[PDB]
Amino acid sequence: TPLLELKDIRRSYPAGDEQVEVLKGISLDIYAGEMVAIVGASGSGKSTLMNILGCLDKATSGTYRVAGQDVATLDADALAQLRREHFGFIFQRYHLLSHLTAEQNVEVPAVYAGLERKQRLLRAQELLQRLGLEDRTEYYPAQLSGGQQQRVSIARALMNGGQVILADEPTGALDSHSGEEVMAILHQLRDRGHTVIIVTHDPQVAAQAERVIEIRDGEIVRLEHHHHHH
Repeated sequence: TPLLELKDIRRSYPAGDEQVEVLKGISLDIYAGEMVAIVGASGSGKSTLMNILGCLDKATSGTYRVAGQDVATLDADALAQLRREHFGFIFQRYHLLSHLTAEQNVEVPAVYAGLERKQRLLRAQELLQRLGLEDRTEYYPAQLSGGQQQRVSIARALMNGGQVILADEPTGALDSHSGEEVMAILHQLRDRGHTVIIVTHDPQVAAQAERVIEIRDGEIVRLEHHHHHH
């Protein structure tokens, strides 16, 4: 029974009596413990769907339920708590603060789940070690490669649990070697029960998912299952 549920999710930005219709009725269910890919062109509306999935954006109409909870009914604070209960985020860019260490960057999400620095630190390190950065815990971003910075950003995504990992083109700025490393960590996390949603233009990255949703213009056009040789 599905951890995330969307029915008829629409999105339009107001513009006079005219509106800008980005997503035009997307119904879709995602389960715990799977890697899903959402693939489509720039313009497809795959970005908005990501932001909606992450609750960094409100659907204009439709019903988005996350672990049962319909999200439209919640205040900014309670939405924020839910988002922290369930979601982690990585992107093509790494979004690290240049004047914070790797360990420090990893702590950041936990700050606002209210846990104090001693517990926070201990978890950040465990998580950076888990990602093969035991000896990089006090390195600054400018001392690290893309590849490493993205592992830092993954460890940051696990900080509040990261039950659902939303990855936007997480290998877009990476060489073929760093890409595989990133993918293999994402398969590993999905192996350990995490859900991983990955958005890409590239159907080769998509092909690695267990299921592949394609959006053309605010609308799903194709769902595919894949079983794996990862």
